[PDB]
Amino acid sequence: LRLNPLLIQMLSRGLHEQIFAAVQRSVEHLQKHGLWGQPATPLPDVELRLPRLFGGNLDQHFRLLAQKQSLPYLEAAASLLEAQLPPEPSWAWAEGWTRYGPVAIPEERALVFDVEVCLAEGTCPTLAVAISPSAWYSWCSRRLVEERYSWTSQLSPADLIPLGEQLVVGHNVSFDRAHIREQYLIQDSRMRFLDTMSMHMAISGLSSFQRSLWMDWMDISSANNLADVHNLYVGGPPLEKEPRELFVKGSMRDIRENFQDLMQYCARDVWATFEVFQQQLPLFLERCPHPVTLAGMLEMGVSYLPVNQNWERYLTEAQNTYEELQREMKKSLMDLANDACQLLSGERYKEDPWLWDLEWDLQEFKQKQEDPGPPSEEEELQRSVTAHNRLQQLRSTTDLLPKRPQHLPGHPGWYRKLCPRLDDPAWAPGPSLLSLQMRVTPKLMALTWDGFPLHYSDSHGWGYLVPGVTCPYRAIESLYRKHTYHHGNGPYNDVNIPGCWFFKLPHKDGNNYNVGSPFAKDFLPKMEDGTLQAGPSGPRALEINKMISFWRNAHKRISSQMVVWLPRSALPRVVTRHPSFDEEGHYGAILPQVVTAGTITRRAVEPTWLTASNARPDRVGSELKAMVQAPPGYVLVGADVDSQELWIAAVLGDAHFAGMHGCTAFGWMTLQGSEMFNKLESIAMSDTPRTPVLGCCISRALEPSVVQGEFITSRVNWVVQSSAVDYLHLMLVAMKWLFEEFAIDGRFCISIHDEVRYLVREEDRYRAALALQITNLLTRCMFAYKLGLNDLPQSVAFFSAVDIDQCLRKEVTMDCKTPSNPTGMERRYGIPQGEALDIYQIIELTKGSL
Amino acid sequence: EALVDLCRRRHFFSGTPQQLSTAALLSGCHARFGPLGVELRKNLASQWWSSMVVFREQVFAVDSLHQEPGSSQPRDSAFRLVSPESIREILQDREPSKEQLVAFLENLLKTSGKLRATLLHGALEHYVNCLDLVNRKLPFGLAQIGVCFHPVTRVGEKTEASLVWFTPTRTSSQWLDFWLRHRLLWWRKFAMSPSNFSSADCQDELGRKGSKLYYSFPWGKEPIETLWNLGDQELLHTYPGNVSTIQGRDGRKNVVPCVLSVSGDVDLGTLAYLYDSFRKVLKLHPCLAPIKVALDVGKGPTVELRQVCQGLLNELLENGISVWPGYSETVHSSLEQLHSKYDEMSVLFSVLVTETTLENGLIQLRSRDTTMKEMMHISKLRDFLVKYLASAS
Amino acid sequence: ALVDLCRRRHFFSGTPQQLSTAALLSGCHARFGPLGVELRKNLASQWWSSMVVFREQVFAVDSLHQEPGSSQPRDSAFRLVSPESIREILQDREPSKEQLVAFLENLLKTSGKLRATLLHGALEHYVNCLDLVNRKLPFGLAQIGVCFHPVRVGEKTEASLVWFTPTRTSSQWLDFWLRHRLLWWRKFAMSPSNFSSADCQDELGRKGSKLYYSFPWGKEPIETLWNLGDQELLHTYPGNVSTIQGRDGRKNVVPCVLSVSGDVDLGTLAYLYDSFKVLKLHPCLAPIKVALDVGKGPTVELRQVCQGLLNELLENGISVWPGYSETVHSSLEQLHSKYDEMSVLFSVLVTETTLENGLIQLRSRDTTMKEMMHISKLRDFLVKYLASASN
DNA sequence: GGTCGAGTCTAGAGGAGCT
DNA sequence: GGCTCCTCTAGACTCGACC
Repeated sequence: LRLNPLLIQMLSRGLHEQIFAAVQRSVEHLQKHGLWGQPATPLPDVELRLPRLFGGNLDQHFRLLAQKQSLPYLEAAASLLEAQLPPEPSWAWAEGWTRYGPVAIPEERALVFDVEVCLAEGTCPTLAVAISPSAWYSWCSRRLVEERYSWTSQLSPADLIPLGEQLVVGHNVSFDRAHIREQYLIQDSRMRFLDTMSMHMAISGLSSFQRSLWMDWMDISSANNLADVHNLYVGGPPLEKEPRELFVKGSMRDIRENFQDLMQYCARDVWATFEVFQQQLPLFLERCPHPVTLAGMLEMGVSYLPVNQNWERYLTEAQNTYEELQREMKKSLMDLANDACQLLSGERYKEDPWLWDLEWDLQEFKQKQEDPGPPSEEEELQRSVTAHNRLQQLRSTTDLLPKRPQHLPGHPGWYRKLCPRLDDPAWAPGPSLLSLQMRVTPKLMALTWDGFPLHYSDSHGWGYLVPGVTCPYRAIESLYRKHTYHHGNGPYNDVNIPGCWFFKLPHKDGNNYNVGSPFAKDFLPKMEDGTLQAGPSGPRALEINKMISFWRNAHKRISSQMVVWLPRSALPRVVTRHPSFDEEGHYGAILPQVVTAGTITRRAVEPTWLTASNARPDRVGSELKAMVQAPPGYVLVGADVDSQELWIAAVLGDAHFAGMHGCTAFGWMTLQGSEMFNKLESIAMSDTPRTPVLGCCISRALEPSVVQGEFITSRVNWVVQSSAVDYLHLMLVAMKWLFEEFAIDGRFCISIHDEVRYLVREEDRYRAALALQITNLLTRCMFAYKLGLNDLPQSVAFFSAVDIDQCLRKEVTMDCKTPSNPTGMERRYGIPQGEALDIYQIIELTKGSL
Repeated sequence: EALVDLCRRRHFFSGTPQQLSTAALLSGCHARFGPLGVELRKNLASQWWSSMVVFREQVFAVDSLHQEPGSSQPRDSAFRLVSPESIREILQDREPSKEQLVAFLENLLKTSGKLRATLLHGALEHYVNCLDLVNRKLPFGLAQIGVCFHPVTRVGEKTEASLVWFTPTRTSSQWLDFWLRHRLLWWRKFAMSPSNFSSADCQDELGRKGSKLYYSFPWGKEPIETLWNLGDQELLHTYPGNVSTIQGRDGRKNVVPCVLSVSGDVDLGTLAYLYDSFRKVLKLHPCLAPIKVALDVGKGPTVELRQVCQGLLNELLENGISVWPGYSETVHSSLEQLHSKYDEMSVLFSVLVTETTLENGLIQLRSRDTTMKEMMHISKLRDFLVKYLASAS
Repeated sequence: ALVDLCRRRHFFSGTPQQLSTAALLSGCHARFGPLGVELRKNLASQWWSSMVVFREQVFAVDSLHQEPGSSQPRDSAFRLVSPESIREILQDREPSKEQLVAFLENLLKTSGKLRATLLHGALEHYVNCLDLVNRKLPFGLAQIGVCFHPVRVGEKTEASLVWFTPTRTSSQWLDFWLRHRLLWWRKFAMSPSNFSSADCQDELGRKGSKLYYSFPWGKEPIETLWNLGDQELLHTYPGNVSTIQGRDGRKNVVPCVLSVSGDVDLGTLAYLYDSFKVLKLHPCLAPIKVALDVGKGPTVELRQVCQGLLNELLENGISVWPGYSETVHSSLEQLHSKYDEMSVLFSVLVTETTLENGLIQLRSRDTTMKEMMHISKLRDFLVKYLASASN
């Protein structure tokens, strides 16, 4: 038990020995806020047999780890920087990889890469071009050459880009890696992918606001587009893409007929990527000198998500639930439109409070006895033909009517627009074009806002007509009686509806905006309060919209994820022998197309995986992360960093005020239970802001030179967020070091903003948990050490827990119940609840060492 | 007006006012469906057959008699079949006695056949039969629509659409949940208000897991379909423990398949869809409505018009569309009455052929859903009717 | 033999002792398997379409299997007795000798009985279906259902039309149905001379006719037409006559009842005997139309083609046999002989060439020729062939 | 060679999604 | 304090269809 003068618990002697006058001022500020005294109980002492730290101090240790981890890849990158090769070579229509001289697979260890994909085939790669020293390389898919009737709709390593200590570079290497055959295998082939887009975002990254203005600092930065980056780093003649856009808008035949041009439009992009990288590599090695940054980036570039046959089941179930739940909402709206067409008869539509202002005009269809007894046998044929011929004769009157078929003249004008044309291939019976977003739906549903019918103004948006084709003011009064005196949003009299005052509906962004659809979830609280009471469903429509809102936006992403199912022959022997294996299923992986950088804060971004899409009980498809299930024999060891950015800000505040942990009120409250802002502003307003740990410089678009006191918020946010990215770099480097030195069979799985997940065998799982705890402890120690603090508190030394779970989810106790997954993962898939282990439990199970 | 009274008038229901009570319609002791209600059920039984036997894999039809062999179990309540001649022969041809007559009554409960109560025991007797058919490839099932007799005493008859699913014990909890989801979608497919169909878990006297579908009838929910995880005992009872004939191929090994019984109520199903679909219109689903087209004639000449309609009638009938020949009616009916008559009968389209049809060929075509009249040429009438019905499926 | 052949191919069902001429005609056992039901399901549809859909003023009837019951003798319908009531007498209070005699009398005086014909089911629905035609004559009532005839108890599925016609032209209408029924049965027959009509008379002297089928053991009455007159209709409706009289073209006339009755359980045996290593069932009667299989590898690729092809045919109303799902393999000839005796109309094979240009092999049951046809043109050909055979 | 009632494309505005 | 994507709607140009 060790305590600081402020009674803050610190590391034990056993850990401190291996790893490693201002008190009065600190107490005065502490007592002023009211945090003086009030001690806390000491946590149990933790002792470990940590491996001998290289180079003495922690900083030298991590530097040596990075320099031993990323050493071959630095040389691989340097190979391109001094490479020589002939210029852009004729295009080859053959199959496989072709070597363009001055082999089944490219042999060299350095490859600038780019892939072109035809969207008609969806996801299978179409062609790719590779730049390598002494020889260009070109790739052509077997679907582009052979032109067969049909192909395999499920992907596999067979129909992928093949290959075989090697660095692969590109503009969106993610795309390059996601199409490489060998990157989906559970066995980790030692290839690392380095991104020019990530290095651009690190060197001269433009913020969210800056790119909006860019599309001063403008001469030193550019957008992530390849043309912009080439103009920035290299310049010269601009890049041009083919205006036909065959890969995106053209069919496969057009790509067949213009192959010799697409092979040039891709070679140009590959050469531009090489030219950019030539200037990016030394510039990035200058801006970020600490090798841990590059090592952590290379570790973030190898994210690997395993899946199984449940992924197709997940997609099918989610899509079908979305359709059925949408069909229930759609079919409920259609019946409301059909029930309103009857108001035409008798001119009763003029009395409808909602459908008065519609097109009810009608077109015209203009052109250019006793029992006889049983019919006899001859009468059977005679009667048949005379009736049959009396119709075939009328078949000749086809030319007496206009060529273009007049569309539903009998149906009213508003109903014609809701009904697709008879010649439409997507024609469905009834008003098949109805939706909640349409302006007729709030009128079809007879919506009321606090007892007033709704109405749409072309300028003010949706509003309600307070009483006070001609609008049926009498009907408006009648409804209010069934359900000046109102003072809601300001009554706009410019609308000038006779006998009514048009009060606009309230909006979430204030009265300066207009309401576009009263079915917005913002009004859901108003629906339950009895204000926005629907007429002829109702809240169920809002509930369905809320449940399917995620899938509506994200199904074209989730369903389109490039899943490659491994064959049985390609699976490791462990999976082919675990008791949970089943021959009738198929197992695969998803390579998240994660860009290592992507923000000024150097955070990794991905629209699908790196978003906190945790399972929800009221959301279709929200079990997306729960579908990342380790194959039999493997488990997902992971941990969540407890208040990562919060503790970084606290320790930055602590290292400045009195130079010890807890000296600040914010740090005191963080460690247990404005100096931080001053230090952040000092770092941001310096000549060149740098990360307080790894010394990573800020982007050239935010240096105070180009921006004279501009974008202060972006810089101050960048300080903390880039410190968090440095923390992630340290964690990944230390984890890889511990995995490789102690021979643990595992690999990095994925790292969302604040999580670190590892795919490891159940055999070596507690070893991985101990490795993770040690990496956390060492990272915290280094973070404290680099700030001028000679000690680390016990309370943040180790994780709260390290999860060991069969699938990816926020907590091991969550069954991930969703409308599309109501039985959960335990029932439908048999995934058991995972284990959460504290430091002491891991020590007990691992006997204090590995 | 009440729905039962409306369906009685339009021949969806049949029976006396005493037989049309809520309880009497539930019991099934009486043919409750008229000429149209039989066609509505015949559509519903065909929709169940397509979804459960045609589109689903490893599902087959099965022929099961209405008579089960006599079981001596005292707990049984199934009605027994007794020969009327046998009763007369013993009772009348000799002097009866208290000692001798009991021998005849005891033999009745011991050997006489009984009316079946469920289609399960018929499927189990055919279980071995399908094992040759599917070459033991688990899982599989047998499905049947037939009359099941349950005591009320009175013998109530209800048409049950059963599916007996034979799956290994590992996937029994999965297929029980799979069919429960597959069933609830089929029932909700045709419903105007899918929220009325619900499911609630239940346990039987042996503690086996179960799930019962309901339809929220106006008086209350009724279990139109119950699913059970029966297990091996039903197979172990019908077959005398010889495992060779019970085990099927559940992958590489052989396992006795767990029996799952899904038992929809077709007779109660049509009753739900009549309540579900209910101006006075039976908004029955186009795949369920009995009458889809309603031909007619105009002012005159009626002889020339009837030649067109008769040729039109054969055009639709040969194309699988049910037609109501309203041109043969012997009493003139006004349009306002003829339209409400077709609406209550759930007629999709009211075709009308007039004298103008003889020159240009344009016929009026009204819609039940919209009540709007649109003209169309005769040559294109069949194309629209097939298209509307195909898109409704 | 056909009896054994239909057993192997699951047209027949039951123990070897139950697959006998006396047992098959008895109806005391389920004599149809999974395939036999579908073939018998086709006869039910073909009978229904040609006798209800295409016929003028014919309507559907559904009736109970049980009947109210009567104490009159000479009827042998098996009664229904509650076992609980039987156990109540024996176990509760030991009733005297007189009570036991009364109990057996009560089992005949009030207990219900199983139906023997569908005629009485239609007659109770004559009044309501008279309202359907606005009391116009003639019209009919048709139904397919199971009837019970003593032997044990036998079950027979009868297809019965009760035609209500005026007293005038009743003989002509009987000849009308006699010709149509003989033509309907001969429509699907490969040997139409096996279906015969013979004049027969009722015990009450009423005129009638019978339709036979020359089974290998002898001609059996698969269909029987009786000119019942109004005695049967007046029996169910005694007293007032206004509710029974139909509105003829000149006066209210009680309709003479024509009872067109036919057996589809016995009819299916006829078309099983008529078709017979290939059962040449009529294209409208064969239970399996298409046989889908995979020729070789890739199994994963071909099975997707078949599953896509299968889903198309099933949506078009064509019954298919998904043979590709089997893990066992046999020679192509063994598949051909297997499918012919299963009465499969067409055999489709999805090979590697299907993945290259879409051409598949289409074998015809009747001609034994294999036609090479594109995948997209398969469904068009199948619908065309079935439509032409129906007409 | 003339009017004119459907296609079609672009431009604009609002809700949901992330910080 | 910011965008970005999906959906609905209004307006102007084009077309071919009929006369």
